[PDB]
Formats: sequence, C-alpha cells, structure tokens
Amino acid sequence: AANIVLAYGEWPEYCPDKPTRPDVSVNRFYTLDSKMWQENSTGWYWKFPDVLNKTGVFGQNAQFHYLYRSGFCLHVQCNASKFHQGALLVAVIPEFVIAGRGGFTTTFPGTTGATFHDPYVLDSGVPLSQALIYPHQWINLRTNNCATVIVPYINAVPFDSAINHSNFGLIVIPVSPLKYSSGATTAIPITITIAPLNSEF
Amino acid sequence: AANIVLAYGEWPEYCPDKPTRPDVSVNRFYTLDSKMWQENSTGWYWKFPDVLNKTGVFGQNAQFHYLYRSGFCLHVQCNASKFHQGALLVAVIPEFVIAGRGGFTTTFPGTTGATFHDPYVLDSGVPLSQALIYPHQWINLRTNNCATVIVPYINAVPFDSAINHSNFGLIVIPVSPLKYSSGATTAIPITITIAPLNSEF
Amino acid sequence: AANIVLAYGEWPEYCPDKPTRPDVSVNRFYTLDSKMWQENSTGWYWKFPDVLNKTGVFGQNAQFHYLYRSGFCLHVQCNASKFHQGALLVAVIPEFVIAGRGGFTTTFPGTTGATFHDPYVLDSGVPLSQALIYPHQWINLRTNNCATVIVPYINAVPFDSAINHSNFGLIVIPVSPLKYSSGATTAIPITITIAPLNSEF
Amino acid sequence: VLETTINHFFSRSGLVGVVNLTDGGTDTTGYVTWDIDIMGFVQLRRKCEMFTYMRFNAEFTFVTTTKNGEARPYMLQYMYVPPGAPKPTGRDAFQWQTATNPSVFVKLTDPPAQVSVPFMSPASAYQWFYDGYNNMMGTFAVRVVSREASQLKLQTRVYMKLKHVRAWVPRPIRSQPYLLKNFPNYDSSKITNSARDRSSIKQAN
Amino acid sequence: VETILEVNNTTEATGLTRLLIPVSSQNKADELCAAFMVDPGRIGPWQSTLVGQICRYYTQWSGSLKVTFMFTGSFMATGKMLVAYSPPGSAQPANRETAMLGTHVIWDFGLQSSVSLVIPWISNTHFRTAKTYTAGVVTLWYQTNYVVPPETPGEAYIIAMGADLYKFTLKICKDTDEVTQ
Repeated sequence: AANIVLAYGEWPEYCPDKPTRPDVSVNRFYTLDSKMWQENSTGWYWKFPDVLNKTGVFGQNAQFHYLYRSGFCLHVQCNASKFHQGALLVAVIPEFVIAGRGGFTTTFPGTTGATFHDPYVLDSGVPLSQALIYPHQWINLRTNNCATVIVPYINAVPFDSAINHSNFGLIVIPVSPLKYSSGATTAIPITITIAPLNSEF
Repeated sequence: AANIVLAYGEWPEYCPDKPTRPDVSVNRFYTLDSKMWQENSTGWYWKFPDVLNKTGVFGQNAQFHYLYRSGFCLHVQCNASKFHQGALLVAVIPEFVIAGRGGFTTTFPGTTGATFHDPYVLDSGVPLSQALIYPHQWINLRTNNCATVIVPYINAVPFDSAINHSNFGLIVIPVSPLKYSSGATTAIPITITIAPLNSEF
Repeated sequence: AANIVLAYGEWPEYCPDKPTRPDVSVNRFYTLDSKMWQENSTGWYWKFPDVLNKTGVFGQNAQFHYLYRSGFCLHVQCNASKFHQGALLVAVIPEFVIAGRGGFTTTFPGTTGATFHDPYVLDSGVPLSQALIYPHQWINLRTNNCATVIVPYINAVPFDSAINHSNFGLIVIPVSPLKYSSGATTAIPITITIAPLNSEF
Repeated sequence: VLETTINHFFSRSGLVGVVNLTDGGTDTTGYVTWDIDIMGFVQLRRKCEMFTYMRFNAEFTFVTTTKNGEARPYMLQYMYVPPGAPKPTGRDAFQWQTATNPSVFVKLTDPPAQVSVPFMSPASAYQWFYDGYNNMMGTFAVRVVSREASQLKLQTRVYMKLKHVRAWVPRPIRSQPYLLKNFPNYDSSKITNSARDRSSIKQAN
Repeated sequence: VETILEVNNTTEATGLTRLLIPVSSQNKADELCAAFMVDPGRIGPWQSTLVGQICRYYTQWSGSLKVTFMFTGSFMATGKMLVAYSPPGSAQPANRETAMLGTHVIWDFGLQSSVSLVIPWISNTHFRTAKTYTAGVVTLWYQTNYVVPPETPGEAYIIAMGADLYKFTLKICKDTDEVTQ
C-alpha cells in the first residue's frame, strides 16, 4: 500500500548551481527508539536535522560542514491489534518553535524527542484544529497503520548550519485517545524512520 | 625532475574479481613529522599500513574493515645546503621483521617510527651491503635531494588485516655520515610523504 | 630575462594633434650615481623630470621649452652576492608630494635624490602597506636583482613646464633590511637608468 | 644455464632429520613422531630464507636401520597426520586406526618408502617472514606393527626433496649465526663480519 | 589589488618591522610560526590593506580571498613551511598534525620563493543576523627547521599579502569608524 504526501508538492532536489553529495551509508534508513503510547498520553515531537546530530555517519557529516542541505523521507508505523481504537495526527511544521508557558532541551530534544504539555495549543500558542494546513497524514487504527511524508529542503537561504538551526519538526499528536478492552496490550508502539534525500555538506 | 622507482615493475591495481574504493580525502598526501638527522645518527624505519593506523580518514577506514588492500606512493625529501655532504639509502622491505638482540614497539613503532641499533646488520641479522636487492633509491646530497618509490600491494593473500599485520617497511639509513664545516646548520631534516594508491576495504 | 611593468597598461605615445621630437643623443641611457645601501638605511626617492634638469642634452632641452612631454623607461639593478638577503620595493608615484613633519630640497632633490625620514608613512602621511596600488616591482635578492618599469606621460594637461612641476617620482624602499654574515661586502649598490621615451618640447 | 634455475637449486633430496624409535614394551613409548620442518638443519634453512614466499611439493624417503644395522623382516607403519589433526598419544592408541590419516605399510627389509606431500597451505604460498601476529605441513609417526611388543631399536632418516619450486621477493643472505629456530635472532654484543680482514687497504694480496 | 598584511602588530614592533613575519633557525620542527584571523572588515592585521579599508565603507561583504606569501632569505637557505587554513567554527589548530588534517599547502622556500593560498569563502552575516563571530584562521607551521649554510645570517622574514578574488562583493554603503571629525 503506497500512499505518500509530498510536502507542498516539490520533490527534494540538489541545489541549483563544491559541496559533497555522499551516498554509501549516508543515505539509508535510520530507525529511532519506539514511543510507547498509552491512554493518558499527550504526544510527541522531533526536531530536524537535530535528531540526527549524533547518529551513524550522518551525525559525523552533520558535524563540521557548517553548510548543510538535504530533504527527507519520513515513514511512521503503528503496530496495533484490530481491537485497539484511536487516531494520530502526523504533521510537519517548518520552523517549529516551542514557546514558554509562563530551554535548549525544548528547542533541541535530541534523538528521543519530547512530549507536549498543552497539545491543544501545540505549545506554540496556536490552535491545533488548524494544524491541518501543514503537510500531514492521518493514522487511524481503523484503516491505515502507517503514514509517509516527503519533505523537500525548505529555508530562506540555500544553506545553513545544522547544529545551531533546526529547519522544521515532526509531530504525532493523538487526537482520539487510545481505547481498548481489558486484557489487550496496554501500550501501542510508534516507529519512526528517516531517510535523508539529496544531502549536501 | 622525475625519477621514479617502480617496485618489482608493477603498477598498483585493483584486485581482480563488494569492497569499497573510496577517494575523496582518502587518497591524498600525508606528510609525517620530519626527522632531524645528525652526524652521530643511525637511521630510521617505518611500518606500513601501521604508520597510518591513526591518521586522517584513512586511519578510520583502517579501523574496522578487517580486510585491507592498497598500494602507495612514497616521496622522501631532504633539505640541505650545498655545503653538506652525505648520502642516504632509501629501501622498501616486504615483511620487514625486527628481531631480538639477545616488543610491540619494535614491531609497531607508529607514526614517529623507530631507529636502528645495529644498522650494519639491519637489526634483522642481515648484511646491509646486500640491501640493494630491494626496490631502492640513493639520496646523495651531491646530486639528488629527493627520492620516490612506488610500491604495489605485495602479499600472499589478496586481503589481510591492516591492524595485526604490517605488510612491509621503509628504511632510511645514512651510509656516509653527515659532514659539514662549523657554522652550518647541524641537523638536516628528512620529510616523508605517503600517497595511498588503489585502497580497498 | 625580460620582465617589464607597463604602468597602467599604456605605452608612451606622441601627443594626438609644432613641437620638436628630437632623438640623436636626446633619447639614450642616463645612469645616475649608485646608492650604497646598508643595514640601517631608510630608502630613497627621485623626482622626474627634475632629476634630469641638469644632464646631457636633455637638461638643455629641459631648459627653455616651457612646454614639455615625454615618457620614460626605468631600469633598476642591484649587485649582490648570493650570501646577501633582503628585498626592495620599487614603485612609481604620480604627483608624489612630500609633506612637512611638523622645502625646495624636499620637493626638488636633484640628481642625487633624497632619503625618507619615516618610510612607514612614506613621509606623505600614507601607509606603505598600500603602496602596491602603484605600478611597482619587487627586487628580492633571492630571485631577481633587477626591475624595469615603463611609465607613460601622465598629466591632466597635454603639456607643462618641466622646471616648476615634477610629474611623478620613483621610490626604492627596503622592506626587509639587508642582512649578511660578517666578511661580506657591507654595502650593496643600487644602479638607476633612465631612458626617455617620446620626448617633446 | 640450467643449474642456476630455482627449481634445480632446491632439488637433490637430502636429510631433513633423524628420529630414534625403540620398542621397550611399557618402559619405552615404542613409537616416534616427527613434525615436518624444513628449517631443522641450517644449510637449506639459509637457502629458504633467501626468499620471502615459496610454493612447492615435498617428497620424502625413509631410511631405517637397527642399531648395528642388520635388517630383519619386521612390519612398520608410517602414518601421516595432516595439519589440524591429533597425533598418536601411544603405541596402540586409536589414532593409528584413523582413516583420514594416510598410512603406508612396509617390511623393514624392503627398499625405502617414498611419499609425496602436496602444497598444504591455506594461503597461496609459504612465508617464512610474517611481521605481525607457522606453516604447518604435517607430521609423521612410526611404530612397529605387532600384537606383542618386539624388543627392537630403530633410527629413521628422513630424506626430503622439493618439487616444482617457485619463489618470490628475494632476500639478502644471512651473515650472522642463527641463535635459535623460528626466530631471526642474532648476538648484538658479538657481531660477525661479512668479509675477513687484511693488513692495509692499499695492498691487495 | 593585493597589499601587505601587517601581521606583526604588537606593542613591540614599531616601524616597518610590523610588516614582517619573523623566522629564524632557532625554531624547532612542528612548532607554530604565526597565525591570524581572516576578517577583512574587523580590527586586526587586515587594517593595513585596501580591502580592510574599503570594507569599512560597507556593512555587508562576501566572496573569496587570496593570501600570498613572499620569502626573503639568503639564496642558499632552504626549508619547508606549512600554510594551513582552518575554516570558521573551529579554533586554531593545536599542532601541525591537526593542521595537516585540513586545507593546507606544504611550501618549500628552497625551491619556490612565494606561495599563494586561497580562502574559499567568507561572509559577514550572522553577527548582524542574530542581532535581529569567528570566520577563518591561517597559520604558519615549521615543517622542517630553517636550514642554513655556513656564514650566512640564518634569520629571514615572510611578507604577507592579501587580496579579493573576482567573486568578492559588497553592499550597504556607510561611513568609516576610523576618521575622528
């Protein structure tokens, strides 16, 4: 089953004109730790390029190389029995900025990611009902257990520093809480996969 | 001035038939610390691949990758005024083995290299007069200040472990001691340059 | 060895349209007294046409003839053994003007020329580091002992009085002081040669 | 020109070792093992060390006598233990019956036995210089074939001959005495010299 | 038009001496000789150039540079220097080895009397951008010890020069901080 969301409708491409375009182990499938989602949860978010800053050979190439460019291929899976019910909203927010509720961990959560406090406002002070103006896909356990989103490189400058600037973020927020009759597995995992596309350094 | 010694007369080549054949910064010029040679000296030797085990990106590729193959391009220079007199014998010995005079430092000297105790016997128990049956070049301050030697990959097995086995060694032994009238620079440097050729991992 | 600097890139030419264009002994090689340069020196400068105001038949033609036009060919030589080290900056400054450090000798030094007080500022109050925006050549004893500069006629009016107006000047400033081991000749001469080009009166 | 070829240079079978067998029943082991080593005697050893890599087949011959040397019709067993195989632990031990270890049976009065051993290495050639962290060809074992121990005393003389020799990367010839097997040690304190000495450099004879 | 960098800038050096990179035979191999920033518009030893002066008239620049060195020794002296460029974001290299691990040129003044190094790219942005800074470092390493024959001085000087490649550009006119009145 192939259902794919091109963000804004443009395939990632190499920059119009020397930077390096490595692919051997550079562009391949990175899979994170799985998030165990439960009835009481809030939902999670990740920051890119940040999440990969220490990974594989990319984190190494993410190191040094003060100029950075790339797209991505994001696949999100959920393993749930037919007796679980719920839904996830999977979105991609450029220049996603967490605000204060009145820290670097909030801005740069790292590999694990972070959880929302007030998802209704996204913790940006912004209504979640409108989050759908972003490249997004529903994961509804009734139909599809997996979603895939293609993100081109989106920035106002052709190159930037991967370390000090995270271009965008990924967000999985349960809209309808997980529900199951007793005896079923009480926590459903969510798997994340990142495949870089057209990386440059 | 181009005068080059092909060892045994065969250009380094890739193995007859997947291994990796990286060149970006992998194959390039590595230059060691210079050896300061004086009237009382003995002379030096190096072990390959060992000398590069911690260097650049090659030492990294030298790490892991339990199978290894490559040739080399060795250039040796000497900066001396017209008022210095002396000569150096530059040789390349496959499977060069230091013996006991009755340690791992002797077998694996590292980047700096090591000095001979009894050069006359090479510290192998072998006459130096016959060392000329090896690919070699004279550096005689009267004429040439530089020598260049091309070494193909020489082993009885197509691949081996770069860490635990050094294929061969390089040897600079002053045959005629350095002599200079007083007031001249009292120590002449020797520069070493290694360019890998057709490396595989 | 021919290495020649055309000032600003234009060959001296006769004025676009009666003036006299004499060449018999008029245009030929004039050689000045040589300057003996030493470790403690500052460096020298000359004023043209002034330096030739009393010379040969040109100084005679420089006399009377209240209108004057010409270019020049400047050759500068330095006789030094291989054991001397140092460098000279040879430049040509249009409308070179010496200022007061708070005289006609400073403005019109004559045949011998004059020496700088504060060469670092050129005694114009101007940084010497930037003197290289002028037609110039390095004399470095390590390579070249001689420099040659071709100067076209440069003025805002097609003709002027050679007596009361010096068009430009020539400058030899040692940048790196002369150094020699004891026993060598302690003062290196500098020879100057002026060949007029396309003189008019 | 022929005698200078490498192949002709390693030919001419010669003695690579001697082992003494004695059948004393219990008091004497009644058998002998001899590991295959080219380097035992230094004549050939100095010649093999002239080259870095070599490849060849081995041909062995066993000359055996009894003390004073008079021969009698006794049966002997020469078994070959390939590399990575256990050697006989005793006269009658079960390794002698192992079929993978080839054996040859010959009466002592017979002309000597010949055997050809092929090139055994996993690598492409033998190397007597390995810088890093050898070359086991095999082992021979001998016993007398009888139910009861026959009191007897033997020495076997192993004559080996190389065949189809190929060499690579020549070395210089060792000028210093060999201190010990398997390592190229040399005395540092006393160092022998390549050529002898003469009165004056300006005089030849 | 390339002009002389004043790399010796110190309370110690006074006259033309400030334009000279000192080198002697007293030094040992592998130890640093001289190092300086690449900041055509900041304060430092770009301030003696045209580039250094012209940049003061503009708020933003970018492009590539050229750094040329000229060795004046005795004719018969010889030795090797290591000219290395560490890009922005990294501190100056700690030793020759890590210097050899990046863009560099091995330069033997015994043969070639002058060498030109080219900084690939520079710009002044994030300083003003974050307001709504490090850049480059060039080093001089002794590869060998300066080698000298008998009866010749054994002390020399390097003369640094700098220039803008055609790629270099400027924008946003302003006035200089130098002039007083």
